Amino acid sequence: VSLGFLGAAGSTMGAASMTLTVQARNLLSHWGIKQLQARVLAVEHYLRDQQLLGIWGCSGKLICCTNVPWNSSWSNRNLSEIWDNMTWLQWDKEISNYTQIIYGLLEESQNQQEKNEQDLLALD
Amino acid sequence: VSLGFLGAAGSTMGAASMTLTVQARNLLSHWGIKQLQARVLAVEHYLRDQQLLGIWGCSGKLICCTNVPWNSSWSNRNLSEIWDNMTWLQWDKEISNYTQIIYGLLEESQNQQEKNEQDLLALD
Amino acid sequence: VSLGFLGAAGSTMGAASMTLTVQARNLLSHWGIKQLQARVLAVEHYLRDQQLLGIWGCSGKLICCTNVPWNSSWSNRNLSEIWDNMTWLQWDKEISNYTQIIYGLLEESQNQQEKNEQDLLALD
Amino acid sequence: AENLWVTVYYGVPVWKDAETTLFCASDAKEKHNVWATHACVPTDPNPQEIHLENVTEEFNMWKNNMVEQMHEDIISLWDQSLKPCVKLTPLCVTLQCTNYAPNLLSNMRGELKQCSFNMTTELRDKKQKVYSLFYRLDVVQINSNKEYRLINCNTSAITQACPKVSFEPIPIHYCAPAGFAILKCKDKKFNGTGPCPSVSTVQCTHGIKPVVSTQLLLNGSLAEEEVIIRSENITNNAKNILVQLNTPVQINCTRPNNNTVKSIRIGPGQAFYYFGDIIGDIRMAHCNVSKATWNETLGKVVKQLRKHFGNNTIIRFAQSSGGDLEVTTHSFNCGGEFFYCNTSGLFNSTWISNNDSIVLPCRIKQIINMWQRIGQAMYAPPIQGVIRCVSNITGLILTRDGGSTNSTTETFRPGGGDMRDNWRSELYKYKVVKIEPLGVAPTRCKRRV
Amino acid sequence: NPQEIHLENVTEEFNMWKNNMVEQMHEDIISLWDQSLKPCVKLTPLCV
Amino acid sequence: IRSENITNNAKNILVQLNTPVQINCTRPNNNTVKSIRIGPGQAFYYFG
Ligand SMILES: *[C@@H]1O[C@H](CO)[C@@H](O[C@@H]2O[C@H](CO)[C@@H](O[C@@H]3O[C@H](CO[C@H]4O[C@H](CO)[C@@H](O)[C@H](O)[C@@H]4O)[C@@H](O)[C@H](O)[C@@H]3O)[C@H](O)[C@H]2NC(C)=O)[C@H](O)[C@H]1NC(C)=O
Ligand SMILES: *[C@@H]1O[C@H](CO)[C@@H](O[C@@H]2O[C@H](CO)[C@@H](O[C@@H]3O[C@H](CO)[C@@H](O)[C@H](O)[C@@H]3O)[C@H](O)[C@H]2NC(C)=O)[C@H](O)[C@H]1NC(C)=O
Ligand SMILES: *[C@@H]1O[C@H](CO)[C@@H](O[C@@H]2O[C@H](CO)[C@@H](O)[C@H](O)[C@H]2NC(C)=O)[C@H](O)[C@H]1NC(C)=O
Ligand SMILES: *[C@@H]1O[C@H](CO)[C@@H](O[C@@H]2O[C@H](CO)[C@@H](O)[C@H](O)[C@H]2NC(C)=O)[C@H](O)[C@H]1NC(C)=O
Ligand SMILES: *[C@@H]1O[C@H](CO)[C@@H](O[C@@H]2O[C@H](CO)[C@@H](O)[C@H](O)[C@H]2NC(C)=O)[C@H](O)[C@H]1NC(C)=O
Ligand SMILES: *[C@@H]1O[C@H](CO)[C@@H](O[C@@H]2O[C@H](CO)[C@@H](O)[C@H](O)[C@H]2NC(C)=O)[C@H](O)[C@H]1NC(C)=O
Ligand SMILES: *[C@@H]1O[C@H](CO)[C@@H](O[C@@H]2O[C@H](CO)[C@@H](O)[C@H](O)[C@H]2NC(C)=O)[C@H](O)[C@H]1NC(C)=O
Ligand SMILES: *[C@@H]1O[C@H](CO)[C@@H](O[C@@H]2O[C@H](CO)[C@@H](O)[C@H](O)[C@H]2NC(C)=O)[C@H](O)[C@H]1NC(C)=O
Ligand SMILES: *[C@@H]1O[C@H](CO)[C@@H](O[C@@H]2O[C@H](CO)[C@@H](O)[C@H](O)[C@H]2NC(C)=O)[C@H](O)[C@H]1NC(C)=O
Ligand SMILES: *[C@@H]1O[C@H](CO)[C@@H](O[C@@H]2O[C@H](CO)[C@@H](O)[C@H](O)[C@H]2NC(C)=O)[C@H](O)[C@H]1NC(C)=O
Ligand SMILES: *[C@@H]1O[C@H](CO)[C@@H](O)[C@H](O)[C@H]1NC(C)=O
Ligand SMILES: *[C@@H]1O[C@H](CO)[C@@H](O)[C@H](O)[C@H]1NC(C)=O
Ligand SMILES: *[C@@H]1O[C@H](CO)[C@@H](O)[C@H](O)[C@H]1NC(C)=O
Ligand SMILES: *[C@@H]1O[C@H](CO)[C@@H](O)[C@H](O)[C@H]1NC(C)=O
Ligand SMILES: *[C@@H]1O[C@H](CO)[C@@H](O)[C@H](O)[C@H]1NC(C)=O
Ligand SMILES: *[C@@H]1O[C@H](CO)[C@@H](O)[C@H](O)[C@H]1NC(C)=O
Ligand SMILES: *[C@@H]1O[C@H](CO)[C@@H](O)[C@H](O)[C@H]1NC(C)=O
Ligand SMILES: *[C@@H]1O[C@H](CO)[C@@H](O)[C@H](O)[C@H]1NC(C)=O
Ligand SMILES: *[C@@H]1O[C@H](CO)[C@@H](O)[C@H](O)[C@H]1NC(C)=O
Ligand SMILES: *[C@@H]1O[C@H](CO)[C@@H](O)[C@H](O)[C@H]1NC(C)=O
Ligand SMILES: *[C@@H]1O[C@H](CO)[C@@H](O)[C@H](O)[C@H]1NC(C)=O
Ligand SMILES: *[C@@H]1O[C@H](CO)[C@@H](O)[C@H](O)[C@H]1NC(C)=O
Ligand SMILES: *[C@@H]1O[C@H](CO)[C@@H](O)[C@H](O)[C@H]1NC(C)=O
Ligand SMILES: *[C@@H]1O[C@H](CO)[C@@H](O)[C@H](O)[C@H]1NC(C)=O
Ligand SMILES: *[C@@H]1O[C@H](CO)[C@@H](O)[C@H](O)[C@H]1NC(C)=O
Ligand SMILES: *[C@@H]1O[C@H](CO)[C@@H](O)[C@H](O)[C@H]1NC(C)=O
Repeated sequence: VSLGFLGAAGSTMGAASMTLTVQARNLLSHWGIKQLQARVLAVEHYLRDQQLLGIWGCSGKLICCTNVPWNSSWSNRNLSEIWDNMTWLQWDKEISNYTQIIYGLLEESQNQQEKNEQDLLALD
Repeated sequence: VSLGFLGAAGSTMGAASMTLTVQARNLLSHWGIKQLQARVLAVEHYLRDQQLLGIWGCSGKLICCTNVPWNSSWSNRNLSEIWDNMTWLQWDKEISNYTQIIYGLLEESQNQQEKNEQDLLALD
Repeated sequence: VSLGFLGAAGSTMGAASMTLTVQARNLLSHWGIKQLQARVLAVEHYLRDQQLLGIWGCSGKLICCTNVPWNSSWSNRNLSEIWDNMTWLQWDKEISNYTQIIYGLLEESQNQQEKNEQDLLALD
Repeated sequence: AENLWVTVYYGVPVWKDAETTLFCASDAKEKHNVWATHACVPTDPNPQEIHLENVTEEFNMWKNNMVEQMHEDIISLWDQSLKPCVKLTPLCVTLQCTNYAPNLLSNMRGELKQCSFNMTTELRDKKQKVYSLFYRLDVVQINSNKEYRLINCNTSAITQACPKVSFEPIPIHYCAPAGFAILKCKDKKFNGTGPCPSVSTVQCTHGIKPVVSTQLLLNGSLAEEEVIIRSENITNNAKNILVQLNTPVQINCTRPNNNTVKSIRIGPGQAFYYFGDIIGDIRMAHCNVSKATWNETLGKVVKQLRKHFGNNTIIRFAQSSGGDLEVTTHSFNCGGEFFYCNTSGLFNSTWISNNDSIVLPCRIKQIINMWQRIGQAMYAPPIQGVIRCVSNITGLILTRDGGSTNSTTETFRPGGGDMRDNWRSELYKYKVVKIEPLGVAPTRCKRRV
Repeated sequence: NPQEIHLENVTEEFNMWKNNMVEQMHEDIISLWDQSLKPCVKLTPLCV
Repeated sequence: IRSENITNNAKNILVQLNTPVQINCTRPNNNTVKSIRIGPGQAFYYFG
């Protein structure tokens, strides 16, 4: 039985990644003007990262797979003591400089490589 | 020659499923404030089910294929006397309880299975 | 080093097609009512062609591949003297009649063919 | 495989602090007009209260944002529901008055002040003579018989409430927009600031009754097992103390007269309901609080204040000091009329570290000057019959007074009077967060080429 | 050019006297009449 | 020198300069001010 909205935010990173559909459904659902400045503000924060997934190749998935190698100067740690001994609210603080480099490296070296590979592979 | 918008709503279910692109194009296209409460209302009914197709795996298709089996306690009928002797406005009344069970079963048992299969298949 | 927004609009068509991610990121990002008639106008011009790519089969790509043949009564020219001796602002003037025929032929003869091929191929 | 590749996740729970705008949403179900709540997106039957686990967050009142736009969404809504009403510039006329009867009771001697003046009729060049009366806190003489003028005709323009609307408070829920959440502390004894080791996420707060009161919170929400003392930096004599009670104490304010009403036309098209004569015999308007219960409630509070001022000290209460009327007294509205009590027979009776009824005389104004502003005043039309309302007190506002040395017991006395403290005794357990549902992490995965 | 598309084999129960297009036609006249008369000349001193 | 269709006497000429020229407008009096209450609640600052 699933817990609910923001339900596993104290759990470890290995267990909270299973129930990711709950935080995705409930993200979009003279004083009516304050109601109207909320329904426009809700739809424009959602279109921003929906744009930002569409350029990374992750068009409609939730666990999507990419191809850049991990530099290991961003986080020294192993595989095992990340997915079992940390929470998501604590991992997002340690990597937190190190993220305007990833968002640049994630799209430039991949969708400007893959689409210029298939246009040079499907010639035949 | 195609009929037009809502054109085949009296036709049978076998023939109205061919011209589905017509009902998809024309779905988005001090008294200007009633114009402005209409252009916001039009874009937020469209983003709702565009969200709802994106979580079912049907990211940008119109006839998408899924994997849940039909329980046959939802409709006893046997495939042909559905596609030839009913209309869409009548099929959507008979199945009409039976639909908060499908919308729950369609995403939980599939995208929370497929994405946890490929992350355990592409390890190698 | 990339130039910037609208950066290669004087360059030839062969070189400006490489840096297409720059013109895609910066497309969405009592006198507040003129601010509010701009944030609604910005999001509804973006949802229109994002709808229009979703029906052509090009759901989230930037260089997507299609299947209609080029009639060669739309543009007589070769391959070589298009990608090297013209700019994008000049190609879009020469083809400019010839475009309500392409936008009709691009979706009707393909997604109403491919989806009625796979539903007749995945029966087995 | 031995080296790692990145993986993009969506919908992963993190929140970091922000602030937004909010919208109201409250309905249950003839109810023609209150201060505006017409539809305002009517609520849902079952609220969702999801309980978190292993999560602690630092909380803080006195720095919230939900207070500073609660208070903006009352005074900006009060003026809106009073703009299209009847305005009255021709009331500020010099007018002659006399006292009443022998009236040898000596409580109501020299209180009611029957007056007479000129007032313009429908047609522009004729005059109408009228008789009315006004309570003693509405007329001020110009230094035998003398003249009088209305108390606000040198500061603000008078306007009349519309006689259809009603000021009785209804519940209001605040709801955050889609893509945000509102946290909620869920312990029992919560001293305002600190870590709350068991939080819960909702989207719409519980029912808030936006009453207006001074020195005694009315119709509020209760507390749990023992009473709570809340403030900012005690040992500072200029900051209030927001006491919240445990068991409620009833109250029975009323008015015994009969008060016929009449209506002429000022004109051409606006009516004017003035205050006719009093049938019967006059008394004061008073309030009762049961003496056996009120003794127990002060006994429970003074056991709690020993934890913040030393165990050996002998706590003494007192009266209010001075100032204008809405600070030194207890004020509220009952059905459409604005009382002003005294509360001196309550905060008496010092303490030592070791069936009845208390009456409270309450005089009445008709011209209010609410929310401490200047430049906007308000008339209030009188009501026929008697007035009866029962309420119950949940919450006091105490103000410590000064001294230099700790030489035998700091005293306490009521007051405060600032309006923002009324909305901090129910928004003390909510803060607004923003979901940032992206995130990256490495694992042993690779995209098929 | 207005688009008037004709349906086939389709019957729908219709009803006037319970429509919604009447009750906001009538609200969009009297709320527009007062708007186009608010900034005009007013005259209190005629009633003499 | 900028305009529309010079040799037309009804259209202006919008000259823009190169180096600026300072200017020192001032007023030497003292001009006390007073305030009464035209009333009831509206003040009026006239020129003393
Ligand atoms: C604290 O909460 C109490 C309830 O929890 C509040 O008590 C309520 O007080 C009102 C005020 O009188 C009572 O209302 C009733 O009013 C009718 C007639 O009054 C008006 O009725 C209609 C509707 O506006 C209008 O057409 C009329 O002309 C009148 O203007 C009387 O017939 C009733 O006897 C009664 O007075 C509520 O009934 C009463 N609640 C309860 C449960 O008794 C109290 O006011 C709150 N305290 C504060 C300070 O707000
Ligand atoms: C209401 O309106 C009536 C309109 O008549 C006012 O009555 C007028 O009041 C003035 C002020 O006292 C009277 O003037 C007086 O004239 C005598 C003449 O000898 C002079 O000795 C006094 O010093 C004063 O100047 C005026 O006569 C009187 N009008 C009439 C017809 O008697 C009245 O004052 C207004 N106000 C009230 C509160 O009634
Ligand atoms: C407007 O009129 C009121 C009438 O009460 C003035 O208030 C009085 O001002 C005098 C000034 O000497 C004081 O002695 C009185 O104590 C005041 N009355 C009360 C009840 O306190 C008020 O000052 C006037 N407004 C202005 C701006 O002067
Ligand atoms: C304070 O007043 C409220 C409402 O005016 C009272 O609320 C209800 O009172 C009845 C009478 O005993 C109870 O049966 C209900 O259970 C009360 N409501 C709720 C939600 O509990 C309340 O009794 C009064 N006294 C207090 C709080 O001590
Ligand atoms: C207060 O005044 C009202 C208003 O008159 C009284 O109510 C009724 O008044 C009419 C005439 O005005 C009489 O014919 C009725 O007999 C009155 N009703 C009753 C029940 O007596 C009312 O009586 C007065 N006294 C109160 C409320 O104590
Ligand atoms: C305040 O008023 C209420 C009702 O108006 C009183 O409650 C009633 O008191 C009588 C006393 O004779 C009891 O018999 C009733 O059982 C009480 N309840 C009700 C619902 O009628 C209350 O006592 C008053 N308080 C004081 C201090 O007099
Ligand atoms: C509240 O009621 C008292 C009762 O008379 C008012 O009068 C004061 O009473 C005390 C004790 O009897 C005296 O020591 C004071 O001298 C009285 N006068 C004043 C001005 O304090 C008291 O004034 C009332 N409270 C208010 C705010 O008017
Ligand atoms: C406030 O408290 C004082 C002290 O308890 C009260 O003064 C006493 O009042 C009783 C009333 O019967 C007298 O018997 C005593 O002689 C009084 N003592 C003194 C020293 O004055 C005072 O009355 C209280 N005030 C109110 C408004 O109740
Ligand atoms: C015209 O006025 C402006 C502002 O009033 C002057 O601007 C600054 O003047 C100081 C004084 O020499 C210079 O150091 C600054 O460099 C000037 N600002 C800029 C942005 O250049 C200006 O000098 C005046 N004279 C002109 C333009 O000739
Ligand atoms: C202009 O008038 C002002 C206003 O009076 C003068 O300023 C001060 O005025 C007060 C009394 O009004 C004097 O006590 C001060 O000595 C005045 N200040 C000074 C510096 O003299 C002011 O002097 C007048 N003359 C000017 C500005 O030239
Ligand atoms: C909360 O923490 C305890 C121990 O710290 C752990 O056993 C428990 O699993 C955690 N809760 C959840 C929901 O994982
Ligand atoms: C890792 O990042 C650093 C910058 O902090 C860079 O100098 C280094 O070259 C990177 N390593 C690789 C293999 O790209
Ligand atoms: C993670 O690092 C710790 C270091 O103490 C080690 O015990 C463990 O073997 C490491 N995990 C892997 C998979 O290397
Ligand atoms: C990391 O980020 C913080 C704030 O985002 C910044 O102050 C700090 O300088 C950054 N670290 C480095 C090494 O630049
Ligand atoms: C309408 O119904 C008739 C018979 O009921 C059928 O022959 C015809 O095909 C239907 N119309 C369409 C457009 O299918
Ligand atoms: C079909 O649905 C019913 C519920 O109506 C359920 O009890 C039954 O187990 C379902 N069958 C299968 C095979 O899941
Ligand atoms: C479906 O059932 C109907 C009932 O008449 C039958 O006619 C039809 O043959 C059946 N078809 C199939 C393929 O089972
Ligand atoms: C089917 O739906 C209707 C309304 O949606 C509901 O009243 C009815 O109870 C449902 N059927 C069953 C068997 O629950
Ligand atoms: C601009 O034009 C010149 C010659 O016409 C050409 O050499 C140059 O490459 C062009 N600029 C860019 C950015 O391509
Ligand atoms: C090319 O387009 C013309 C219309 O301009 C059409 O007549 C012709 O048949 C087309 N050619 C093919 C092969 O479809
Ligand atoms: C393009 O056309 C020109 C015509 O002069 C010719 O030189 C060239 O060979 C053509 N390119 C191709 C690929 O046929
Ligand atoms: C091409 O388009 C222009 C304007 O879009 C139009 O005037 C012209 O008639 C078109 N050409 C033809 C051959 O129809
Ligand atoms: C009031 O404020 C400060 C900090 O704002 C607090 O620490 C202290 O208790 C008070 N100040 C003094 C001088 O006591
Ligand atoms: C009030 O209660 C206290 C203790 O409950 C008692 O000592 C006292 O006699 C009571 N009465 C008064 C008037 O303080
Ligand atoms: C005062 O009382 C508290 C609890 O009632 C107690 O812990 C404290 O020690 C007492 N003070 C002294 C000085 O004993
Ligand atoms: C002003 O206007 C015309 C065109 O608008 C311009 O060509 C000409 O210089 C002027 N007209 C005349 C008569 O000189």
